[PDB]
Amino acid sequence: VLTQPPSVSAAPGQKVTISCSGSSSNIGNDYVSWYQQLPGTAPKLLIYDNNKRPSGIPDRFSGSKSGTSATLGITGLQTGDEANYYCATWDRRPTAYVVFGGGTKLTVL
Amino acid sequence: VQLVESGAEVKKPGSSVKVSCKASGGPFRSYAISWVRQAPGQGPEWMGGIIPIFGTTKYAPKFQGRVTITADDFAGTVYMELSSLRSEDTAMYYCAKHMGYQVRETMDVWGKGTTVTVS
Amino acid sequence: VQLVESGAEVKKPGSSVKVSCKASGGPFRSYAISWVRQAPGQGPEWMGGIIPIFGTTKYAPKFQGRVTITADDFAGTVYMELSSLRSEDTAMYYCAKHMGYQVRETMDVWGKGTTVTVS
Amino acid sequence: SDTICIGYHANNSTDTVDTVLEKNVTVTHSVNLLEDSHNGKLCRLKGTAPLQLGNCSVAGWILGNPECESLFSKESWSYIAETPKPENGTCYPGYFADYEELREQLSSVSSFERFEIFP
Amino acid sequence: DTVDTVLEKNVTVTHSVNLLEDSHNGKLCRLKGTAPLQLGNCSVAGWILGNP
Amino acid sequence: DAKCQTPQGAINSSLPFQNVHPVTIGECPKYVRSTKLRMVTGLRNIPSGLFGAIAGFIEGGWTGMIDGWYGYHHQNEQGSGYAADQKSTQNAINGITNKVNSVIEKMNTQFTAVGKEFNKLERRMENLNKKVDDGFLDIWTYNAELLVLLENERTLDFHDSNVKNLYEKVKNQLKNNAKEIGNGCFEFYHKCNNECMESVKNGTYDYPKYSEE
Amino acid sequence: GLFGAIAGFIEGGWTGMIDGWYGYHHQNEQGSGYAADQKSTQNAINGITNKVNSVIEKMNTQFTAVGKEFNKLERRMENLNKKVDDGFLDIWTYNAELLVLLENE
Ligand SMILES: *[C@@H]1O[C@H](CO)[C@@H](O[C@@H]2O[C@H](CO)[C@@H](O)[C@H](O)[C@H]2NC(C)=O)[C@H](O)[C@H]1NC(C)=O
Ligand SMILES: *[C@@H]1O[C@H](CO)[C@@H](O)[C@H](O)[C@H]1NC(C)=O
Ligand SMILES: *[C@@H]1O[C@H](CO)[C@@H](O)[C@H](O)[C@H]1NC(C)=O
Ligand SMILES: *[C@@H]1O[C@H](CO)[C@@H](O)[C@H](O)[C@H]1NC(C)=O
Ligand SMILES: *[C@@H]1O[C@H](CO)[C@@H](O)[C@H](O)[C@H]1NC(C)=O
Ligand SMILES: *[C@@H]1O[C@H](CO)[C@@H](O)[C@H](O)[C@H]1NC(C)=O
Ligand SMILES: *[C@@H]1O[C@H](CO)[C@@H](O)[C@H](O)[C@H]1NC(C)=O
Repeated sequence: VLTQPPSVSAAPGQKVTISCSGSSSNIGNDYVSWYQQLPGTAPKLLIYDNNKRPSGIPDRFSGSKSGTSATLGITGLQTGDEANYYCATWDRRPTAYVVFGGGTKLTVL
Repeated sequence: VQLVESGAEVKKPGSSVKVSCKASGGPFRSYAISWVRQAPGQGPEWMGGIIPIFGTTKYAPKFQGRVTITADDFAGTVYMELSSLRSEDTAMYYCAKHMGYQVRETMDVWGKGTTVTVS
Repeated sequence: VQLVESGAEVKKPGSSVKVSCKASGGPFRSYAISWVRQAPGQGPEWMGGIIPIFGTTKYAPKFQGRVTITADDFAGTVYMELSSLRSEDTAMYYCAKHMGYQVRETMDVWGKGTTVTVS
Repeated sequence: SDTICIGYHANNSTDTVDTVLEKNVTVTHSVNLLEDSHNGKLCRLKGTAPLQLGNCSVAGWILGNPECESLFSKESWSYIAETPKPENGTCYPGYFADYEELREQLSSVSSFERFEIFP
Repeated sequence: DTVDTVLEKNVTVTHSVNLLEDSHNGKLCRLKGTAPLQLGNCSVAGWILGNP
Repeated sequence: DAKCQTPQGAINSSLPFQNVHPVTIGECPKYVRSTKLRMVTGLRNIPSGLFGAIAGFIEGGWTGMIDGWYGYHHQNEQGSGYAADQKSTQNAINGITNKVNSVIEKMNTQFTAVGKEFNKLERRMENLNKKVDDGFLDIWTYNAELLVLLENERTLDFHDSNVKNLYEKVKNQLKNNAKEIGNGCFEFYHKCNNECMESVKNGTYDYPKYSEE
Repeated sequence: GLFGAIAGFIEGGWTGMIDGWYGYHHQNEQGSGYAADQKSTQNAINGITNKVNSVIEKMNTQFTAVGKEFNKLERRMENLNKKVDDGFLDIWTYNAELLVLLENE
C-alpha cells in the first residue's frame, strides 16, 4: 500500500507539499497519479505521468517522484483548495491492481 | 464524454445487485472502463475493469470470485454484478474511464456515483 | 477542347467591362488559362493567367492593379474584368490554354477572339 | 548474440468472414450485425397491452356483433392484433362500403369513447 | 478546412471543394423570361369557375 | 415488455439488421434477406496481402503475446520475453472503432410500417404496392451485403500496413549496428542489456554510442 | 498512412514550397532553395480532376417534380405516394454520403 501524511495545514498564499511513500513494487517501478476530491463530488485528476497535468489544471499544482517517494506541491494556496488528495499507482507483481494512497486532508486556516 | 449510472439500491444481506453505466458518443469505445467504490469515511477503492475489442476483464484480489463485469457494445452499456451482499458493501459506486485501451492508474473522466445500501 | 468567348462590347471611357471564356469537356480542368489581347496593327500581348486547383493568378506589370481574373469551376467558366477603360483599350481579346498546369510561354489552343471598343 | 523480433497476435478463435477475393478466412476478432431470434409471444409496448380481436374482425368489432360484446370494455391500446381467418364480422349478408378506407382510418387511432348518439 | 473520412474525423487539408448548396434569394422569379401566374386569394376552383 | 413487435414475436436487440419479418411495430432494426453479416475487427488467425508482411516475410502469429495486436520478442543474457507496442495498437483501435461507428450511423431510417388491404376490383394498386415493397427490399439487401464485403477487404490490408510500418521503423533505427536475418529479427553486433532493449522499443536508441562495440 | 511517408519518416510539410505539391530542397556552396517536381504534380492533378469529373457526371438525373392532391376517401394512395418519396430520398442521401466518405480516404 501507499502511505501519506494524514493531514497537512497551511496559510493562504503558502506552498505546501504532500508526500506519498511505499515500496519498490508500486512507486519504485511505475508512474504516479494525483487526484483531488471535494465533498460530494467525484475525484478530480490533478497529475499524471508523474509530473504532468491535464487541460484545466492551474500552474500552481506540480508533481515529481524520486526513487520510492512521490511529492505533490500546491503553491498560491486558496480557500477552495481544501480537499482530500490521493496518490495512485499500478502495483504489478502477483496480480496487478490500482492502489490508492491512504489520503491526505489539507486544511486552510 | 459523460457517464451516467443507474439509480440507487436498497437490498437485503445475501442477495445480489447489478448496476449499469452508460456512455455518450458512439456505441463502440476505444478506451477501458473501471468500477470504483467508496465507503463513508474512507478513500477510493478499485474493483475491476474491462478492455475494448479484446474483451478481457481484470479484478482486484479481494473482490475476486464474487464480482462480474460485462459489456454490451451495440448500446454502449457496461454492467457490474456483485453477489453475497454483506453489510459492509453499502457505499457509493462510480464508473470511470481511462485514457487508453489499457487498465492503468490514470482515470480522467468520472461519473456522479450511486448509493447501494445493504440493511 | 474548344474555347468560346462572350459577345463583342462597345463601352464608354471610364467604365469597366467583364468578358468570359467557356471550355468544352469536363467542368474541372488540368491546365492553366491565360488572357491575351491584340490592338490593330500590333502583335499579341499577354495580360494574365490562372492556375487550376491552387487558384493563383499572375498579371503583367502594366495591367497590374486594374485587371481581375476569376474562375467558376463547376460551370467551367473563366472571367476577366478590366476597369478604368481608356481609349487605347479597344482591341481583340483571346482566351488561350496552356499545355500544363503552369503559366508558361507555350499556348497550344486559342479561341476565336472578341472585340472591345471604347469610344 | 542478443536478438529482437517483430510480430503479431494469435488466439484460438474459429470465426470466419467473407471477402471479395476470398471466402471463409479465420480471424482473431469480429462482430455480428444480424439478428435472427424472437420470443414468440404478443407482448406490451410502452407499458400498454394491445387489443386482441380474437374471432372478430374489424367489421364485427366496429358494428357490434353479438359475439364480440366482451371487447367493449377496452378503450385504449398500443396496437391491434387480428387472426388470419376471422369467423365473425357481418352476420347479416350485405355490402360494406369503403371498408378498406375505414381500416386505414382506424389504423391511426389510439383510443375512442363509445357513447349513445340516439338513445 | 476539414473533411471526414471513414477512419478519422475533422482532419485539416490543403485544398478541397464544396458540393452542397444551401442558399436562396427568397422571391418568386421568372423562368426563361416568362413570369408565373399568381392566384392570390383564389384557388384553382375559383380561378377556373370565374369567382367574381 | 418489448421495444419491437413482429407477427411472430417480440424483439430486444440493438443490432442494425434483422431477418425475422418485414412487418414491425416500434423501434426495430432494418429487414434484409441475408443469412450472414459478420464484420472483422482483428487480423488473420495463423496460430502456427497487399504489403507482404502478414503471411509474408513474417510467417505466423504469436499466441504468447496477449496484451495487444503488434509487438516485440526479445532475448539477451538476462532472459527473453514478449511485449506489445501500445501506440500502434491504440492507433489501430481508434481507426477500427471509428469505422464501425460510421457504418452503424449511416444505416438508420424510419420504421413502424404495416401493410394495406384492397378489394377484388383494385388489383393494379395491389400490384404496385407489392412492386414498391420488393424493390426497396432488394436495394437495401444489396447495399448491406456489398458494404460488408468491401470493408472486410480494407481492414486486413490496414493491419498488414501497420505491421510493415512498425518493422521499417525499427529497421531504420539500428542502421548498421545490427544484422538483418530476413524473418523479422535483428541480431546485435554489440551487447544489448535490458536498458538498450527498452530504448529500442522506446524510439530513442542511441546509434553513435553503440557503434558496433 | 498506408505507405508511411507523409507524417511518417518525413515529419512535416513546407510552407516555402508554393508552386506544387511535391518537390526538393537543396543546399550547396552557392546557396539553398526550394523547387517543385512538375511531372509528379501534373500526374496527380490529372488523376484528381478525372475523379471529380466522374463523380459529377454519375449524379445527373431528371428533375421538375411537383406534388399531388387527394381527397378524404383516398388515404391509401396518399400514403403510398409518401412512402415512395421517402424511400427514394433515403436511398440517394445514403449514396451521396457513402461516396464522399469513401473517396476522401
Ligand atoms: C425487452 O425490452 C423491453 C423494453 O426495451 C423491456 O421492458 C422493460 O422491462 C423492465 C423490467 O425490468 C421495466 O421496468 C421497464 O419499464 C420496461 N420498459 C418499458 C418501456 O416499460 C423488457 O424487459 C425486455 N425484455 C427482457 C426479457 O428483458
Ligand atoms: C481458447 O483457450 C482459452 C484458454 O483455455 C479458453 O478460455 C477459450 O475458451 C478457448 N477458445 C475457444 C474458442 O474455445
Ligand atoms: C470453412 O472452414 C471450415 C474449417 O476451417 C470448413 O469445415 C468449412 O467447410 C469451410 N467453409 C466452406 C464454405 O467450405
Ligand atoms: C374462436 O373460433 C374458433 C374457431 O372455430 C373456435 O373453436 C373457438 O371456440 C372460438 N372462441 C370462442 C371463445 O368461442
Ligand atoms: C475540429 O478541429 C477544431 C480545431 O482544429 C475544433 O475546434 C473542433 O472542435 C474539431 N471538430 C470537432 C467535431 O470536434
Ligand atoms: C387576400 O386575403 C387577405 C386575408 O384576408 C386580405 O387581407 C387581402 O386583402 C386579400 N386580397 C385581396 C386582393 O383583397
Ligand atoms: C524511454 O523514453 C522515456 C521518454 O521518451 C525516457 O524518460 C526513458 O528514460 C526511456 N527509457 C530508456 C530505458 O531509455
